[PDB]
Amino acid sequence: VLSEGEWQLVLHVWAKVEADVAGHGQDIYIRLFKSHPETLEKFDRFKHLKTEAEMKASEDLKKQGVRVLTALGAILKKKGHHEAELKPLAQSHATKHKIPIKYLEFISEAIIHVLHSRHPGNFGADAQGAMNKALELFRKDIAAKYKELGYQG
Ligand code: HEM
Repeated sequence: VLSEGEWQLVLHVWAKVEADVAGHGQDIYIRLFKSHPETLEKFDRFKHLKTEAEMKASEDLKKQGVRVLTALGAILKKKGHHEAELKPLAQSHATKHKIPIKYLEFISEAIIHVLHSRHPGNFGADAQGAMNKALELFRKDIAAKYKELGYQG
């Protein structure tokens, strides 16, 4: 469980993401796909993209990263009281998309990397620790839901 102060460090960097969620989503996907190329294979609509240039030029990938980061932002704004938001996300990710916990760890690492590069004003050591705690909570709670749903993760 995160303290209020830790949540405020999470929300204060998220406020900067929200100046341009689409651009942050593009940087996070490009980071994820370059660092862990196997993750791109889970996206039927995007697995043909061959280069960072193609990923940046994809209007559909840009829209997807706005949907993904906005869903994450809604979770983080609940400050751990995210049961309702996790239910549909867990169900789709366990049963339709089949996204292992290790891949949620990879996207968490990409989110952290991008915030570290873009936002040193709001993403010093303490703020990064708070964001990691929040992402670790998310992944713990998703993994519990996965198990209830029948998926190993
Ligand atoms: C912070 C973690 C993540 C969040 C908040 C998130 C959120 C979302 C949301 C809101 C959608 C659309 C609704 C739905 O189908 O549930 C979606 C779709 C999808 N997500 Fe996730 N996602 C996350 C991580 C991942 C990761 C790591 C992968 C794969 C490695 C993944 C694969 C997919 C796929 C394949 C779809 C369908 C994409 C399409 O329509 O073309 N997601 N995600």
